[PDB]
Amino acid sequence: PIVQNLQGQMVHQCISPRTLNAWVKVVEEKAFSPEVIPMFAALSCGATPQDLNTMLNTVGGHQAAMHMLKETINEEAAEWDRLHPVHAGPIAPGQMREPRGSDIAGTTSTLQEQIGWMTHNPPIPVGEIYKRWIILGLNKIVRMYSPTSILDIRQGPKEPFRDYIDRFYKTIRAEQATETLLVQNANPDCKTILKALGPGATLEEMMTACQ
Amino acid sequence: PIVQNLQGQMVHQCISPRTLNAWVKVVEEKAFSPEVIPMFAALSCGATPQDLNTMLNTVGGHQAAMHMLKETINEEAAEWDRLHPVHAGPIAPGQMREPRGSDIAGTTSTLQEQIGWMTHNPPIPVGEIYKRWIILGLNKIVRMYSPTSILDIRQGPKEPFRDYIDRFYKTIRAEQATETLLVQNANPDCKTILKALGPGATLEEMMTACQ
Amino acid sequence: PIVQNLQGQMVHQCISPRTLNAWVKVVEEKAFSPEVIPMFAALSCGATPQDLNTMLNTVGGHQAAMHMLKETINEEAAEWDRLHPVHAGPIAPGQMREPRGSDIAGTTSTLQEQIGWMTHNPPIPVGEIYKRWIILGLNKIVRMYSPTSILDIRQGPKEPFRDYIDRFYKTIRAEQATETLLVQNANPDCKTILKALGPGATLEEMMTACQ
Amino acid sequence: PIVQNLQGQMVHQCISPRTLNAWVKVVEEKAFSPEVIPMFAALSCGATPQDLNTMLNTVGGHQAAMHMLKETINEEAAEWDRLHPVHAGPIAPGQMREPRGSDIAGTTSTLQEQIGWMTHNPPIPVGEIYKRWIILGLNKIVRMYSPTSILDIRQGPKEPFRDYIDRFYKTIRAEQATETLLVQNANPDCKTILKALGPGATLEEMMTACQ
Amino acid sequence: PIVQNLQGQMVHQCISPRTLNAWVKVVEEKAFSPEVIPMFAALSCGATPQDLNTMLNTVGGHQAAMHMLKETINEEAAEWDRLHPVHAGPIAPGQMREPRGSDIAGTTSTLQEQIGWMTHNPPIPVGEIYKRWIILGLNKIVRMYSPTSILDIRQGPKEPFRDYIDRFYKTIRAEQATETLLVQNANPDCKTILKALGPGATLEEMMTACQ
Amino acid sequence: PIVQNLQGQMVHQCISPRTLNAWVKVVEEKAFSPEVIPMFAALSCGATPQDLNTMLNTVGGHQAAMHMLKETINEEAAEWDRLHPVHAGPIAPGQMREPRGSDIAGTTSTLQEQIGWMTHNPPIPVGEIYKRWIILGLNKIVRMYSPTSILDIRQGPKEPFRDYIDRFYKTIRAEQATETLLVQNANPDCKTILKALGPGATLEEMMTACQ
Repeated sequence: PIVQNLQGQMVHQCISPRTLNAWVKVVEEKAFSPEVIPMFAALSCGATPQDLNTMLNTVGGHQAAMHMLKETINEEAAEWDRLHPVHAGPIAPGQMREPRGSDIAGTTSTLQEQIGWMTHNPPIPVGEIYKRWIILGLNKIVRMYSPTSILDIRQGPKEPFRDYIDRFYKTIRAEQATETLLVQNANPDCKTILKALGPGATLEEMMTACQ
Repeated sequence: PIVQNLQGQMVHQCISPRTLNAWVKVVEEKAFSPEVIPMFAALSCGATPQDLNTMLNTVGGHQAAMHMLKETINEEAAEWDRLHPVHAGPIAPGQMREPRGSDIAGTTSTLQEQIGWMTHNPPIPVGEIYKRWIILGLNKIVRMYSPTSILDIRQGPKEPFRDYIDRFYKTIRAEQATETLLVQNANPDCKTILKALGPGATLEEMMTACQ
Repeated sequence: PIVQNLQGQMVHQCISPRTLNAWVKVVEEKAFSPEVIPMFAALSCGATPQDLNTMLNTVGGHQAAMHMLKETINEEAAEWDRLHPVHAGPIAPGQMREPRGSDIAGTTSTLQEQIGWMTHNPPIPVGEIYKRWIILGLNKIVRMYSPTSILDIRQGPKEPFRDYIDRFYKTIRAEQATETLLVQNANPDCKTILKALGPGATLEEMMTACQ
Repeated sequence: PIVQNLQGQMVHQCISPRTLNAWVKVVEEKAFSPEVIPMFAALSCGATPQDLNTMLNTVGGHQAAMHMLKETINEEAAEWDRLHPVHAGPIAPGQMREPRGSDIAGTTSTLQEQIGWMTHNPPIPVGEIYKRWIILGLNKIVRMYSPTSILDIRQGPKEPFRDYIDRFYKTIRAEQATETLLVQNANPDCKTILKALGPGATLEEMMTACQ
Repeated sequence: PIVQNLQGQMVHQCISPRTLNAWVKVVEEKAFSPEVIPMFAALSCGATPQDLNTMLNTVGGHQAAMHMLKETINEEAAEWDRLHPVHAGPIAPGQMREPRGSDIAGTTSTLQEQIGWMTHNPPIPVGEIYKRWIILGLNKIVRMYSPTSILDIRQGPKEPFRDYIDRFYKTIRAEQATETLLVQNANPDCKTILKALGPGATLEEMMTACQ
Repeated sequence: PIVQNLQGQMVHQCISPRTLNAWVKVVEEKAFSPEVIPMFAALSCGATPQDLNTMLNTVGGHQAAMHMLKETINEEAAEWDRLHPVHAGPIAPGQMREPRGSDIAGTTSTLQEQIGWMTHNPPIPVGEIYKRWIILGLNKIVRMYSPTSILDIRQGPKEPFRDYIDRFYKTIRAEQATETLLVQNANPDCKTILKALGPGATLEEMMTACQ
């Protein structure tokens, strides 16, 4: 990544073994549960496009998903090239060239070029741009791998209200990577109590009532 | 977070894999036991609002609680906007804008803006303000998930006094996120001894007597 | 805590996840065995009162003990206020105020104030003062939770001398958070041998003889 | 490796125990699955040829593969010597000599020489050149140890489509260290559905249809 | 400990959680096997007397040994006071006092005083002096806890020579915290072979012969 | 070890707990498999002779081997003294003395002297010289503890070729701390195939053929 040193200047630092291992392990343990995306964003803080590719490429499983991600990336890269065309021909000697989509995605750009863009004044934040494309792709994957419709999250006859609401908001989070449906999907006993509370009741108030 | 470098100046640093993992694991292991809140406060030392959202969003379980937390945050954010209205219109070129509630909560503000506010002179400590709102919300959750009333913590016939008092003060801590009720809830044998000690007896003295 | 940077100046640093976890784990694994106190002192090197409260508050179990500790702290804080009264009224604009007992204990003081006192010239070492009060309290807890009187540590007929002396000095350490009683509590066979050695014999010499 | 210090200058740093252990463990856990190569590239960021040899030589198993790797390295080294012949005879006193293939591979060059080349202006990036040769060799090994032809990846009668596509793209990755064959190798039920979708369908769309 | 910072100056640093845990764990895992002493010396690199006491005091078991160690320390401290008497009376205002035995052992000296002595010019290396006393004491403990005389290390009829020699030199190391006795204690078959080799044979040569 | 600080100057640093533990664990897990030597070399990067002795002395097992190592070291030290005799008598006040063999091996030299030699201009690299002697000794130990002759590595009737070649090159590595013998030791079926390939066939080509 690119970080500020002790002196106060933006320099490249090697991606740490701790960062590499943390990402690989989150994917192994959590697959594409929604919370994997904020972990990715945090572990890739200050990442160059090279670092972002490293993180994605170190994943061994889920290769269908990783192929789907590459498709989203290529779509975003094509849209970048449409909005920001780069003049062809020979570059001015010793001057910074403009990044194409594939340069932002780290496939046709060198690390030195990536560092040049990211530390320029004004900076072309190719790492942040690429990360946005990756997260767009990861959001689609999270939605794809969401196992259950929110319509099928219903409280069991003996299921505690707290456990039901946890499943409900867990599913909501996965499905769109509400209080009315929550009441509708509650069990008969709890539903009667929730209907008595009236409109505008907070989740906190609903929990206390069915507890 | 924002930290002082070796030279002695406030700069942004990436949230560490160690910090990220520590928070995720405390929540997995302890849920919303009261001691999770001081751990949160310590792990989020110097946090920007972005860092605070990262920590909250990396939590995979307890999504009902996380939804309740967002409600508390929005309430605090609305109260901020009532007390500190921001003038609408175009901002002065190259000048620092005033933070709204949603800027403090990191939903409508960029990292650069957050850094600007937190390192300004005088600083607008948006991280500390947001953390206060989050902890208010976490305290409510701790109280909500407290399993037992202090009224139902009573010493068993064969339960050692030390074990009973541990349950008692554990419950007290959870319920409000005393010595009289402690005596009242003690078993017959211990109660007789504690009544003999008289008023103004310390917990230390009570323990020695029923030991 | 407060540490010296690379340049050579006292600055605040965030308490580390490693430090937080180490303390929590020692308490989980060792409870209030005597060796927990030197570990606490070492893990809290350079701690501010805020850091010390963090460490104490992150402990989830042993809440009776933690309540007893707060009592000892309040007693020490009251004694501080008796010896060092602070003049009431409005403070001089932009000047350092004098710490009361509750400021030293971190309940009525801010981190900024704590840093100000600890890095002042001359420094008011509020962290070291508070740590002394905490350790006084922890020593009482260690003595309280000591399971056995030294009078009841006696060598078994078949117990190796080395194992007996380990229990003996372990108990001595817990009870007051000697050679004569050691001999008196030895088994008949070993006692006869130890009596033959005469007075002024070192522990080393006693071990060799009953080995 | 060679890194930029706090002051902003390229200096040698010892390879870390964390890096050494991470590499050894990835090889133990993953053998030569394709994702081992990006992990190698990331763990060897800024590596000198000495560091690269250390990483390769610390591997205890897979010695057939390691011998095959040495062969690829020697081939690349010979091609380097053909393209870049070095003038024989005595070197100019106190001057930098030109690297031969075996110098780039770290077998006939000292660490000091490697540092000299890598930090020269312009730099001769012997670490990056060597790493390219190593990765060429590792790619061959990955292909060699690929257990299955893509022709033999076929969807089972009861195998979920998601599981089949994961095996498919996993095998594709190993074999060349597509959508048509994916459809051809699908089971009868899924194949009928995929044929109905028509040409130009994305993987995402195919998954939704057979889900 | 006292370390050199980045700028190049001797300053105090807090003992690390990693160091504290490493020492505690070595003692738990290895007790007083001979190799524990070089680990102690290495983990206490640059230690102040306070750090050395921390390390010793964090040990929970082996309290007989720890009491024996204190005796050795007090003996060394008394010998220091005999060789280096300190003038009594009031110290010169703002001047460095001379360390007594108990100051070197960290019982009557403050950290500030210890730092003053260790960073003085010329330095009074109180940490190194104390560590020498501690290691003298640890050596005695290692010898004390050595379970077997070298006279009782004899090769079994079916014991491989390599296994026998490992036990032999392991015991030698513990007992004094040779080739002739090694041959004498070998089994009949190996002994005959070793006698044929003649005098001046290396251990390497003896191993090859009985292998 | 001796490292370059942030400012860019050679200074002593304490050996890390991570380094100490890594070495101890590699020896426990791998004994004297050949790959232990490059791990030793890497873990001892920049080591002083004191550090090298620490690493060797922290090993608890394999004391026969450690005694054999000391013999190799003493032989190398004697050869050093023969090639580089040091003038006897009193040293020039405040001047650097010349290292003898035992000074290079860290038995008669202080850390300060070792640092002086290693950071001198020109430097006397006593750490690198000693490490060379240690590795010479470790190579002998690796060869000694090699369990099998390469003559006894033969492919089983049902053993996959890949597994056989792994054993073969593993043994080759241990025995000398080839393609013809590989073919000769292959099983009848594979041998026939390998004989058909003809001379000059690479290992890669042989693997493909018997796969």
